[PDB]
Amino acid sequence: DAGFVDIPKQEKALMKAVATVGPISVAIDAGHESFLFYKEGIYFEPDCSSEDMDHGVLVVGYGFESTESDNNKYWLVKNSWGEEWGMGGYVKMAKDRRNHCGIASAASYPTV
Amino acid sequence: EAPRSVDWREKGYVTPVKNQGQCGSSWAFSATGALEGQMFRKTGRLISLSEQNLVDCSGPQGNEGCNGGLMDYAFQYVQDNGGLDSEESYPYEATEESCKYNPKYS
Repeated sequence: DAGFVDIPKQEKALMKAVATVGPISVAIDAGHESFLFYKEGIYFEPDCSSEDMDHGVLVVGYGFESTESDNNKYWLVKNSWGEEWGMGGYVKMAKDRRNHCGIASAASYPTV
Repeated sequence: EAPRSVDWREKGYVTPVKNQGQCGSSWAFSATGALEGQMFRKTGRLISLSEQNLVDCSGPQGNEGCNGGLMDYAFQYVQDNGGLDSEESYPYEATEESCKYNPKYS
């Protein structure tokens, strides 16, 4: 009756929700030039906050780069800055690296 | 166990990438993307929904148009409103305008 389900603040809970529900809304800290000028690859910003998120985006999946030897998992994220930003408008956000950029801190989806 | 890889775009749940322009409305694009996915999950129909309907009309639920908002406040508006218009019927203007569903004063 609130119209949505809140996911606990944990990347494993987020992974289970993405796998069982579909795309999930999340918020991230997008306040770094590395993200403003992002073009490709797994995005990892050492100075990202897991508490101060300022930009809503959409997790549409997750996966891993098998040719990278460690730190190789990512969230598939759809952004809203057009297709010219990132990978056709998408970014691979580091996954299972201590809730990088707060991706699991404010995750939810609507009930329909 | 959860699969090792998931990509809902391959299953038809995700519309093309949009551009919020000069407006602090990412909360509305995040919320329409999650709603487009759950309406495809429910009905098998993928329809681009209106971020402008959220920017203009969800002030009662706590959002602030181009000055920021929260996806959960947009989801409360959808439940209060009984749905959300399509992008084609209520297109994006990248500025907060009047809610046509507000009678206002007469």
